[PDB]
Amino acid sequence: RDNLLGISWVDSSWIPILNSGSVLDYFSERSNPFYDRTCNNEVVKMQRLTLEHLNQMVGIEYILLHAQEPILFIIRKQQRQSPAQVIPLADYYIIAGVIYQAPDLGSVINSRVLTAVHGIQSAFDEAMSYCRYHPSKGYWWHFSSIFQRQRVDALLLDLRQKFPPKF
Amino acid sequence: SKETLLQSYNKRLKDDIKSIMDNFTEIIKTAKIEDETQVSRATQGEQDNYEMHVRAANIVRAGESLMKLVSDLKQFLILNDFPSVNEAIDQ
Amino acid sequence: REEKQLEASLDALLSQVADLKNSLGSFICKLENEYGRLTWPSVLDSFALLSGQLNTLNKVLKHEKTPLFRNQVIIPLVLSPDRDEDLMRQTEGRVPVFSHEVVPDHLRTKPDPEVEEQEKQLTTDAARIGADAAQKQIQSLNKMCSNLLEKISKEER
Amino acid sequence: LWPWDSVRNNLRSALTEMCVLYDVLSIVRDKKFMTLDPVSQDALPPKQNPQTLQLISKKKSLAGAAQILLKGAERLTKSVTDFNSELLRLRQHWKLRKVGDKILGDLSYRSAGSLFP
Repeated sequence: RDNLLGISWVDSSWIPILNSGSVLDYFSERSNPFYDRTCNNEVVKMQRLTLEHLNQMVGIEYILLHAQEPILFIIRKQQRQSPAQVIPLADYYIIAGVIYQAPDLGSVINSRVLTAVHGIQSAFDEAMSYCRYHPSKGYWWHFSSIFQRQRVDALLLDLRQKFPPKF
Repeated sequence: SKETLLQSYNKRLKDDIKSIMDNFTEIIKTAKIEDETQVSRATQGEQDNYEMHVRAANIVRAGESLMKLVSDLKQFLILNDFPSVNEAIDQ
Repeated sequence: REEKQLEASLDALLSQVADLKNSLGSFICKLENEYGRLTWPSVLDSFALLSGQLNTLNKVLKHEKTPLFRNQVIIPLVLSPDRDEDLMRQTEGRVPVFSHEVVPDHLRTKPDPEVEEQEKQLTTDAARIGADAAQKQIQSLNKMCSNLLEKISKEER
Repeated sequence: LWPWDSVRNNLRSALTEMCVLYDVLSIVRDKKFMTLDPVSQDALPPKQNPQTLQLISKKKSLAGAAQILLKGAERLTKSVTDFNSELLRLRQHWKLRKVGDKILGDLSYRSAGSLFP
């Protein structure tokens, strides 16, 4: 509930059944932590007439928006203050029968920058220990020709020019 | 020449002084405690701890640079000081 | 109208993002290719640039004068079970077959547990004396902080 | 590179995660493969934790700050209580100059009259 976005709720009993209505059925089987029990969708569902009663009585009802065939299926709330007035609260989508609350673009930024800042701070605090400074030595970590080659060189050249390598 | 070296010493001194003063002013800039908004509390807390750590490191580096400048001035004056050299010679 | 400024802010933030990513990659490659004689000055300098500019730029390009990013509903269109050139040139040599392992890798939100324990001890440190000293100490420290900065800035004239 | 590989781990790992961050943002500039849609939401506060915790930024990280400032200060106060002293006695007897960046002296009786080259 506090961090329900990371929780994954699965149930292999209803995996073989997967169609347009089976998404709503699997989401609303019983006692789903993601699916509120006191929702108004129940009131429409148990008796009959699952067509229009969502917009009639006051409540937050569940309707699909985008449905791609194999796995992904999106579930949308509408809080019904008045008919033809759509306001959503939370976002849901299932992938391979695994329900997920769709995060915002803000809290994911929060989590990634938290991880990045923690990693960089850890690396910096670990790197602090290696340097030692002294005003005389500086910084550190814990862990000739006698000008006669202007002749001997010539002799060598006279030697090389007269004795080529034999390889 | 000699004007370039001395003006380089002046540049180093003024740069380090303004750097340490600016660093302390920015430390007090982030020192105002206020109310948050869309900033993800733990993230900026950790990275402001990080910033004050690196700024304290900058302060230490500034002190070490001043020490190096003092040593260089000490070397310079003794070597080229005509008056000091003469006194030793006459004694 | 919100969408236009959303897109402009988007492009600004991704520009600073690309800057930060080049900063990190250049720092790593410089560390490796230049493990000659490396020193504590240059690494404290690298960290400062990484901290000061990238941090402060992105932080002010987020929390002022913006359409609000914590709105957006995140809802991809399909699953792409195959290797699209879209990915390889959109992302410069990454993004393997988009699948049920990288749907959550993309859309993960739960952080590491160490900061969760930190939040537990935040509840703990809130369990101490409060509701009379929180606001009181904000008042006091705010006032004397401001007095300090005033005094130090005042005398450079 | 046996030393600094642990920092290398922390930084390449942070690099891969921020690569994943540039990845999610690369799909954030996208209206193909994924659509954007804004609707707002709410988050009630538990406390005035920005300030409170900022005060801990002073406690914790200004304690780290003051610690490192006092640690530099104790290192230096120890350090101050030898090269530049010896240069005095040498310059007091012999004859020295600085050219380029090294320090050079003379032996010859040359300022005193000789012309032996």
